[PDB]
Amino acid sequence: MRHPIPDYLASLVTELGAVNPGETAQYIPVLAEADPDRFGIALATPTGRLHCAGDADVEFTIQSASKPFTYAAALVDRGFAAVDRQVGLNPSGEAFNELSLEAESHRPDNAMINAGALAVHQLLVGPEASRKERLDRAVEIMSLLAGRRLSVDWETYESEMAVSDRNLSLAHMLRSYGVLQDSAEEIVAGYVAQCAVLVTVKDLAVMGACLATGGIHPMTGERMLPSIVARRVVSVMTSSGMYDAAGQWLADVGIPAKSGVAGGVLGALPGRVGIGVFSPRLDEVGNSARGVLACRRLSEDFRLHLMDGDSLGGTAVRFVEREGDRVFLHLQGVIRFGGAEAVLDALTDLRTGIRTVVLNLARVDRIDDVGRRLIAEGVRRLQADGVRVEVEDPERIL
Amino acid sequence: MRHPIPDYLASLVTELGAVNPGETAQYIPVLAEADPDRFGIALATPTGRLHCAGDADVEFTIQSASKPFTYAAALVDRGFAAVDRQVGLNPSGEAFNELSLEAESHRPDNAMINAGALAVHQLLVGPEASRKERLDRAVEIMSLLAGRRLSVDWETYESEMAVSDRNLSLAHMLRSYGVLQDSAEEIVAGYVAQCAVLVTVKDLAVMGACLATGGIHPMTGERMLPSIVARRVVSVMTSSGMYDAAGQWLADVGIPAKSGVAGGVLGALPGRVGIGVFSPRLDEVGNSARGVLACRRLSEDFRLHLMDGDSLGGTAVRFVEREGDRVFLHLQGVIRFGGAEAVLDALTDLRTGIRTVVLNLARVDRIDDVGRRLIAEGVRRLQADGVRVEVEDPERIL
Repeated sequence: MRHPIPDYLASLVTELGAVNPGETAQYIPVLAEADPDRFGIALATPTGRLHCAGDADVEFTIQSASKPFTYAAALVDRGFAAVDRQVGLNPSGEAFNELSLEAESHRPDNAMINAGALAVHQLLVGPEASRKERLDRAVEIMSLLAGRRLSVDWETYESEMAVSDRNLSLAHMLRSYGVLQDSAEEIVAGYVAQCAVLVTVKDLAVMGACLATGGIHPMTGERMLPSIVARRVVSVMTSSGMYDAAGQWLADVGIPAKSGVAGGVLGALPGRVGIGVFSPRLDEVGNSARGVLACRRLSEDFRLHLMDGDSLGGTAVRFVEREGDRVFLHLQGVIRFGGAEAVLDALTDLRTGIRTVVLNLARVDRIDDVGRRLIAEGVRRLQADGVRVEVEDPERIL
Repeated sequence: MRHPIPDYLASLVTELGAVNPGETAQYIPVLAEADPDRFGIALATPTGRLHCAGDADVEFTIQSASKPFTYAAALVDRGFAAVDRQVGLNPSGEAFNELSLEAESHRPDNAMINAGALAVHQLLVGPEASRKERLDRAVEIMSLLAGRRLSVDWETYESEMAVSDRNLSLAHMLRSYGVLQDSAEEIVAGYVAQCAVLVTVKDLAVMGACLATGGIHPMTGERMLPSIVARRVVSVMTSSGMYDAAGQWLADVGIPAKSGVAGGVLGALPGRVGIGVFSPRLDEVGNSARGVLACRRLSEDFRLHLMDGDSLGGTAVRFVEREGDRVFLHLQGVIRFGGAEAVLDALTDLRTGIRTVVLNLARVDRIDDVGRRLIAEGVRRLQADGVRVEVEDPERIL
């Protein structure tokens, strides 16, 4: 049979694509004259599947959707303390208010607004890095997560640099407050090239899935980012991604996201899927009209909402077998707190206060520090009850 | 053996309880003179387990922590449209700004601030309900989720009604804008009694778990609230619960929560656990000092963070058995989009474009509309490939 999801997506493309409201970004010709009759969607699963429909392979500048990735890179290269001194965590609109820098913090509100993205770019490789190093670091982080060397679209870069007064204003104000060290023109040039990196709806979905898994690339299984960093990026995408309309967006859609003025929308739902949507025309507030619409649909039709709990739980225990004098305990899935707690419940549910317990981890896909420590503790306690515990773990995961 | 979690909690009580910073709510004697040397924690699992430590059974007025429950009740009794006309979804501080009502919305920002809670109380049973009916509706919803008839502490009620000018101010302003219909004194009296409902750290954890499961009581498995309503309540708890400090709180703790001035903190992490914490002394912004501290700890030590994905995923497929001419497909766990998509992948991964497929749902605990529809579609498609599909479902769940 054929997989039904890509067909569901194809339907959305036809339904939502029946109309094309809004306008393309007018501030530059390349974006203004862009062909508006394009619309693609792509969903990437944590296990490596990729479902799409429409123009999911058409390249377009990523723009503001580049902010979470450069932020992740900055956190990795400088540490939380160094980045947090220059970039806050308070959600806010794009409209700039100097009073935000006058606060004892002396830092732009968050990493999703232009002022915050400039401060982030300045932090990219280190205090002594060159303009070139920081820019390639932006491209590298975005390429590593997409799974392919990405390129900058210089035509857009140049068109944008010709009308970059607002960003130069933000960078100059930041320098006066000490948030930037290098020149305003330098940091703005890096941020604008960064926004000119070309990507497809599919790149965004893959990229979003890396974030959704805690930093594990779905296609290779390799760890691209420490999980505490992905956790932070997705948190800020949630509280600030859709600006001051983040409250209504969190309630109505529940999918951490960020949109770009070229029509792209990035989505990352932790543990479930990465989303990528493309559609040039923007609504009254600058987000892709249909891109935003498509997200609300995926959320409603499939219940892909942050507040919709989906967890392993007690299924972490494949089955308990009381053969005779010994108990066989088979585990499975991605064991984190939820599963571990359930496995601990199973052990406690045995009267050992049975002469041998065997822990089978063959069906387990992985386990985090929380799960290892918790299960390791349950073993110590079992043994202390004078019970023999043998952990049959093929691929040493414990 | 003994379960390790309640012991971990006991340690936190001893560690965090080594100090007792802040002050109790000074606005009234009953809260001001309350014994500050009390501290309890309780975690409720989706499966019905309840781990606690310290003073988790000491009663205290729920206060502001009552807002998400009355909001859930209002949504159930009036429908989303009627409630949304009077209560917004924009996060904001407790400080009141009339300009928020002057907006074309003419409604307080959200249901977690006093102005929003008053508008919610007014909606409780219906347009013609009596003061008594609405108040008992507040107590009923809170009791149904706690699992026991809860009582109002009239000593607190009276102490609070003697100094209720601020709330009377908010209610009177709301009436001028048409958000309230009944008298200011009436709605304020209901809201204040509502805040005087007595609860324990354990009631909050249980109550929070009902929200965390989509409205399923963990102790009975019965559905107390439609899932779309729980989804909404937890969404607003996330974006507005911890006021304008919700951005830092979402990033640093990642647990949807709401605190009360009596020292209580309510937590509800979708799909994983309900939290209840109690500790009288408040920090500079009105939240339980140690209560807030305890939450940050549970989040860091156990990774109980909203942005930390934990899902069934491919584990939804217990195992695929190709006997000979027929394939046996066994499913398990809570099948929602994530699992269903994985089951669809399994079906597609069969070359049917094998003469019979058998779907075993014995190990499945439940399945939502999204999972049923998706799996039902995979069956239709399999059959269309000229394949025989027999669904062995004991407890008719499909």
